Amino acid sequence: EWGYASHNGPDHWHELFPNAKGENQSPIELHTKDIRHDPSLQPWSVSYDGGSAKTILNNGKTCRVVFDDTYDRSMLRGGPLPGPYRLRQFHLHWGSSDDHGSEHTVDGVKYAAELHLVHWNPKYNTFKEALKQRDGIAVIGIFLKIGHENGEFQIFLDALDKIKTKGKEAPFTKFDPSSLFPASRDYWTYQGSLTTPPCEECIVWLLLKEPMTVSSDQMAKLRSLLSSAENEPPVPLVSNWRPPQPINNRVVRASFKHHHHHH
Ligand SMILES: [Zn+2]
Repeated sequence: EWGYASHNGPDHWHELFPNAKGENQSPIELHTKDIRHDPSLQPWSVSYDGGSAKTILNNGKTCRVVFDDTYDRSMLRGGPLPGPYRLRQFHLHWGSSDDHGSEHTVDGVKYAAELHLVHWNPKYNTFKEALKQRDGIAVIGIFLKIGHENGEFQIFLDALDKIKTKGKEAPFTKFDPSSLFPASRDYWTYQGSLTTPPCEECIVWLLLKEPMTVSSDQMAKLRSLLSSAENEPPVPLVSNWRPPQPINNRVVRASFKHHHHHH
């Protein structure tokens, strides 16, 4: 029903998914000039359970790791959130070359990829119901910058051989996503939507200022996945990112100061 191919990509989502036409769509372009510091933004923290990781999969649109969220195992709390959130899954977005691939951009700079750790509020009883709330989902977004190879990330990349084609999935346990977190927890926050259909505007975004580094080699591994089935002819899965959407009247807030634009 949707994808990143020229016939079902971002340019066509609006006529298939009404929400994609909304006023609080994601991603957006971040401009530090217009970002205001909000002392109310408290530090966020995680209580992830490595043993909660269950499956890794390739649905032809991205590669996703699923966690056990039947109860409060891996939690995300603090920050602008109204309560604790359950880690449900994480996936990535990347481009065809290292010069681009991230969905959000900062002051014109684009990254090679973007990691999204998706959580939801248990207060809404069910993940499906959380998608109906403006703050039902909280996503931790991490930028991937080209540089030194990442050892922790390599573990993830090593499992990719199991889900090369669309539809493939494999047991993937023992993995703490927090090991991929950069040293700084400074973040930007705003409210938007899923950057993928149905594009519900139900996400409270937490974008980390400090990017995660990865080597060009490791990025090449991500681009080796297929969006095609084991039968169908090979079709590489690259460019699974959505262009920036109009910010409209939304203001992005920072948990840190950044004195550059003022005094
Ligand atoms: Zn995403």
